[PDB]
Amino acid sequence: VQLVQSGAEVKKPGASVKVSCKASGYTFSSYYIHWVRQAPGQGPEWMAIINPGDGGASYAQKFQGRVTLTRDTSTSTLYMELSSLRSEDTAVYYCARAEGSSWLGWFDPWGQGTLVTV
Amino acid sequence: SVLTQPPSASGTPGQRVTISCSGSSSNIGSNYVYWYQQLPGTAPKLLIYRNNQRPSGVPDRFSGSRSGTSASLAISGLRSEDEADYYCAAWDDGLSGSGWVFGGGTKLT
Amino acid sequence: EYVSQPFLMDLEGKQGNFKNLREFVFKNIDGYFKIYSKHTPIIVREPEDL
Amino acid sequence: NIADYNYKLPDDFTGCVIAWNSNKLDSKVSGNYNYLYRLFRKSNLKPFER
Repeated sequence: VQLVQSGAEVKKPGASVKVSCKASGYTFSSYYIHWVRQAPGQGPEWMAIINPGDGGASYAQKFQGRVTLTRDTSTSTLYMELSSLRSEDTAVYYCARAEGSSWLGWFDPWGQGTLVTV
Repeated sequence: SVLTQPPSASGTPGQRVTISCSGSSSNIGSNYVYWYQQLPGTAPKLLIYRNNQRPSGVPDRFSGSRSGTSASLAISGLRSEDEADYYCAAWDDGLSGSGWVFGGGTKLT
Repeated sequence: EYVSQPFLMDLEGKQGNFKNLREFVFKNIDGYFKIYSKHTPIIVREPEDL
Repeated sequence: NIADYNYKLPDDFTGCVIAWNSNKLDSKVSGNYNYLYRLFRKSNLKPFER
């Protein structure tokens, strides 16, 4: 009934950084998953919305194609593999939960986030 | 569009001020708004649904409303514990991208 | 699907003294298929001769 | 081009068209591969086409 993140550190720019958080609690096939990035000293930017099961994905304009996400059901892991890291890509990621079979509405509580710096 | 927000929100303990997000057309007047408060050192927490009811339960000293293309939140009974950062989130539906856009940034003093 | 009342026929008949003439015009323009009809009884001209 | 192989209108059109945004209904995060159109046909378009 909670989500915890994974540990990481500083990486070289222009490389691939693996980020993940687990998922547990209620049933899995009928609850959408949100991920959102937040920069310190500013407002957060919305990252992605994911449908489990078939693993449907959608991405924003500023991150279309330059970021890759994967998902699974039995192991219940949610991966991104960041590439092309700038000084803009130093922020904290959060993985979330949605209403279920709908991407409009209130946001269920996030995790503890993952900080990434270059 | 961009969801302009005031840089800060002045206040003293024991009174009422309003914090507002001003947006463009088809961003606030079209879809609902979401108010968020970021306590330092903690994960952010939901505080309101669409501004007609309370999600689980909060004292009614905080009141949210919409006016045209803007949204407002009046807060009263200010404490030193509630000094935090306030954010607003909305579905944009703009040209070339329709993500969950956020506001700017304000500080409660 | 389309089901309506039938046309004005005559009960049974024979292979002689063709008293019935039926003339129709069929067309279709602008997505609309028009059917026009005319029926004529008691034509006493047996050997063809429209 | 939608008015090239699918539907354009009658040339002397009477009546009118109502359209509105339908992002909430006919869209999914996994994508809808159910609404499909035509890219190739031998000839040109003329009013009714289905």
